[PDB]
Amino acid sequence: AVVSTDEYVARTNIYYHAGTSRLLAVGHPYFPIKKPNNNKILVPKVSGLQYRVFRIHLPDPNKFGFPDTSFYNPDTQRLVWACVGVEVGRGQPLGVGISGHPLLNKLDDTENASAYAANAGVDNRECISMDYKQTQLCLIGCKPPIGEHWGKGSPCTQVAVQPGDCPPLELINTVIQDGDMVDTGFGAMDFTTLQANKSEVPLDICTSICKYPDYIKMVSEPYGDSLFFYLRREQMFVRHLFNRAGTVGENVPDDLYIKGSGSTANLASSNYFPTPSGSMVTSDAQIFNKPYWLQRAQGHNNGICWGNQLFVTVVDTTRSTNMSLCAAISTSETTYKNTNFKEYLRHGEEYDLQFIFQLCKITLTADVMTYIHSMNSTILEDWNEDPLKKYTFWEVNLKEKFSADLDQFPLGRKFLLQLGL
Amino acid sequence: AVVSTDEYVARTNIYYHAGTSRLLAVGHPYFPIKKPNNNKILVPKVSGLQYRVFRIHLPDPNKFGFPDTSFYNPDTQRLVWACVGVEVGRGQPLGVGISGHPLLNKLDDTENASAYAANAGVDNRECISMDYKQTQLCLIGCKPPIGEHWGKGSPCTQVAVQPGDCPPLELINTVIQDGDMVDTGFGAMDFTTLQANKSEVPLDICTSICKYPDYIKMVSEPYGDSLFFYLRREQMFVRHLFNRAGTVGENVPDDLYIKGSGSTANLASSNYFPTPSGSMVTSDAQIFNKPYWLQRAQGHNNGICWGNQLFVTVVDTTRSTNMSLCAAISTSETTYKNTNFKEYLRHGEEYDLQFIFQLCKITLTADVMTYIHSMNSTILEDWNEDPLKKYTFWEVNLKEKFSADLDQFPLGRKFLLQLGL
Amino acid sequence: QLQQSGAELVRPGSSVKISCKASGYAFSSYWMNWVKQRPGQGLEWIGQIYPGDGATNYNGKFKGKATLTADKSSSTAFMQISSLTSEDSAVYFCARPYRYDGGVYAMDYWGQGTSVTVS
Repeated sequence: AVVSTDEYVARTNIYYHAGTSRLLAVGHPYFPIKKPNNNKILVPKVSGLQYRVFRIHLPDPNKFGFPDTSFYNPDTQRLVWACVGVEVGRGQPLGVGISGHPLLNKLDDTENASAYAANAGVDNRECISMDYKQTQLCLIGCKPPIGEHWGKGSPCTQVAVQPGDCPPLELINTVIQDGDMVDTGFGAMDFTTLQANKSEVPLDICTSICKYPDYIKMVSEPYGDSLFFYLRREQMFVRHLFNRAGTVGENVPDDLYIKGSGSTANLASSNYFPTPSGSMVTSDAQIFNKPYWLQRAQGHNNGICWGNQLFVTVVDTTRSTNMSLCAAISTSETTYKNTNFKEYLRHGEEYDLQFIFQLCKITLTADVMTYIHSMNSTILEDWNEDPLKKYTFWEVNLKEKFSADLDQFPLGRKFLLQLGL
Repeated sequence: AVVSTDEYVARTNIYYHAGTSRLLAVGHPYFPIKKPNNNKILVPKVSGLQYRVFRIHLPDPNKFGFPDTSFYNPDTQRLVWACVGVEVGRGQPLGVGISGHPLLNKLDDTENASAYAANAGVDNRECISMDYKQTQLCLIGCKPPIGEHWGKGSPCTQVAVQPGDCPPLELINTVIQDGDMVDTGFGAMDFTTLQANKSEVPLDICTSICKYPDYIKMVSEPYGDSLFFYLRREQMFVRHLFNRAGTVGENVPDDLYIKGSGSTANLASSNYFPTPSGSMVTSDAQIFNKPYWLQRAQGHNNGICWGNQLFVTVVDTTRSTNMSLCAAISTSETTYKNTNFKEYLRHGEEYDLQFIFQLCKITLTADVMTYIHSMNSTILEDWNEDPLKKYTFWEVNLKEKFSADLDQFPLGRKFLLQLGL
Repeated sequence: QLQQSGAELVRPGSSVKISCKASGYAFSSYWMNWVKQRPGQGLEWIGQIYPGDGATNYNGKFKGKATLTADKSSSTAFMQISSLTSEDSAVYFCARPYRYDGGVYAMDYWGQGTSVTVS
C-alpha cells in the first residue's frame, strides 16, 4: 500500500527562496535555421506553441551548509526539500502568433459554395495560415511529465499492407520534452509518421509530434511523483471549413446518398478539416504571474522533491507574438523594391521561475527504508550519472540560489504574508 | 405509493472503489468502413457526436467474498451496491470536429443576396460542411436512458397518401443505445424515414436518428431508476442561412405577399434551413474530470444499483477533433501529385470511469418483499438471461475491479477528503 | 499497355476465364471496364470492377453470366463467363477508366481483344 508523504516526511520550520534570474529564449517560430551543408543549429526553433520543461536542480540539503544543524540527527535521519510555493513569471506582452504552410493541402472552401467545385488537378495546395488554439498549462512534480499522442501502430501479421493503405493508430505514451509541440487544433498526433503528404498542417508542427499531457495516467500513478499540482486552460473554435485534396482512401458508402449527374456526377472530397482559432487572449484569464501554494496535494507525494529534483512544465500561447524584422540589402534607392529587403521572422519568450522550499527530515527506520526502497531505491543509494540522459529539458541550476531571507524576494514576501507566521 | 430507498435500504460503513482501466475507441467519424461485397465491419464509426452508454456490471455483493460478514444477517437480509461517487475521466485534448455532405441540399445563400437567385435546375446540391452544436451531458441510473425524437407517425385511414405528400410526425420514445447520434443542430429526428432526399444533413447523421434525452419522462418516472443524477450543457448558434432545393410541398399562401414579375415572378424556395455552430470549447466549461457526489437524489431511488447494474450515459463534443492521415502510394517523385496520396479520416475517444460504492443491506420483511416485488420482481428472483439483449451498449465489467482501499485511488482519495470520515 | 489472353474455343455449357494484365502505370488506383462486340455488330457494356475490395457493377444482361475478379499483386483483371451458348461468341475487350475511380470522360486505354468461340 502507498501512503501520504505526511506519514514519513517530517516538516521543519526552515524555509528557503530560490529563483532563476530571468530566462530568455529567442529563435525562429517555425523551424531551426542551420547551415545547409552542415547540421549544426545556427538559430533554434522558439515558438509559443512548444512545451517548456524545466529540470530544476536543488542543492542537496544533506550536503548543504546550514548555520544551525541541531534541528535534526544526521545519524538517524536524512533531509529532503519540499516545494511549497511556485511563481511562474512571464514577461512579454500578451499577443497571438500565427502559423501556416506555403503548400497546405486545402482543396476548396466547403463552408459555403455557390456552385460545385471544379476538379482536383495536380497539386491544388494553397499558401494558408491560421491562429492555433489557445493553451495555458503548468505541471509540477518531481518526475518528468508524461504525454499521449496518436502514432502509427504496428500492423497485424496478415493482410499485406497495400501501398497507400490507411496506417493503424495507437495511443503512445511518451515523456514530454522541452521543445515538444502542443496540440494546436489538429489534436495530439505524430504528423510525420501519419501524414506522408507533408502539407496537412503548418510548418511548425508539420514534421513534429503534438503531445497532450496524459493527466489521467499521471494522476492514477500510485506515488504521484510525476505531478502533484497542475493548471490547465484551453479553448478553441472553428474559423474555416475546408476540403482535402488527394485521392479517396475510403469511399463514401452509396447507401448514404443519391448518385448525382453531370457536375454532381463525381463526388467531391468529403475529407473535411477545420481551421482552428484560439480566440482573444486576456489578462483576466492569466494563469501565470500568480503564486501557487502547493499545500495539500491530491496525490500521495505532497510536493516532496525526491532526488533534489523538481519539474516545471509550462505552455503559454498567450504571448505567441512573432515579430518580423527585415534588413535592406541597399540603403540607396528611394524607391521600394521587394528585392531590396530580406524578410525574416523571430519569436522571443521570457520566463522567471520562483520557488519557496520547506526543509524536511526523514528518520530512516526499518519500515521507512523498506518503503522508500521499494518506491525508488535510488533515494537511499544517493543519500549518505543522469537516468534521463536520453531526454532533454531546459536545465535550471538552483544550487547557488537558495536564500533564507524570503523577506528580500517578491515570492518570499507573498509567502510570509499568506502563511502569516 | 412509492417511497425513498432510504426507507427500506440500510447503509453500511463499507465503501469500495472501482474503475475501468482506460477505455479507448478509434474509428471513422462519419460512417463505418466495411467490405463492399461483405457486411462485416472492418472499421467502426466513432464520432464525438455519438452517445456513449456504458452498461456497468458489478459483482453481486451477496456472492462477493468480504473479509468480514458479521455486519449483516444473510438469513433475514440481502445486499445491494449503492453508487455514491462517479468521475467520468476524458482524455484527448479539447477540440472541435466538423461534418458535411458532398451533395448537401443547399440551393442558395439566403443570408444576403444582391439579385434574385437563378433557377433551380436538376441537382443544385453543394459540398458543404459545418461545426455541429456543442453538447456535454452525463446521465446515471440503474436503468438504461430514454430518449425522444420525431419519426414518421402512422397515417389515419382516410385520404390515400398521395406520393410526395408530407409524412406525419410522431414523438417516439426509444432506449438510447451506445453509438446513437445526438441532436447536432437539426433537432432530434429520424432523418432516414423523414428525408427521402438523403442529402438534407451531413453524412454522419444522414441515415441515422438524432435522439434527445427525454428528461421530463425520466424524472416523472415513479421509482426514478432510469436516472438519479444528470448534468447537461448544450449551446448553439446560427452560422449560415440557406435555401432548400426541391419542389414546393406546401405553397406560400398568396395573402402573405404581392405577386412579383419578370425575375420576381416566380417565388424562390422559402424552405430555409440554418447551419448550426457550437461555438468555442473551453476548459472552464468542462463537465468531466470532476467527481460527482450522488448523495441526495431527486428521485425515490437514491443511487441504489438494483441488479448490480449501473448505467452511465455520456456525450462530449468538446473533444471531437478528427484527424486526417494520408499515406503515399509511392515514395519516389519529388513532385506533389494528389493522385499519389490516399487521404483518410479517423477519430479517437478516450474514457476512464471511476466509482465509489457503498454497501447496503435490506431486511426482507413482508412489506419490503411486497414492495420490492411490485417494483421489479426480478430483484427478489435473482436474490437467494439478459432482459435488454435487444439493445447494445459498451459493456463494462467491474466484478474484478472493486477495492476496499479507496486510499490507493484518485477518486478514492477525493472521496475520503470530501466525506471527512 | 494492356495484355489480354489468346483465342478460346469452348463447348456449349462450359466456361472460360480471361485475363487482362496491366502495365506502364500504378494499377492500385484504377478500375477495369469490360465490353462485348459480336461479329459485324456493335458494342455492349458488361461491367466494371474495383479490384481493391472486389466491388463491381453489373449490366443486368450479364448478371448470372459474368463474374469479375482481379489480382492486385500482379495487377491483372479477370472475367469468367458461365453456361456458354452461341450468343456468347464474340470479341471481348478490357478498358481503363480515364479518371482514377471515376467512370466518366470515356475509356482511354483498351486491350487488344480476345476472341471466344462457343462450339
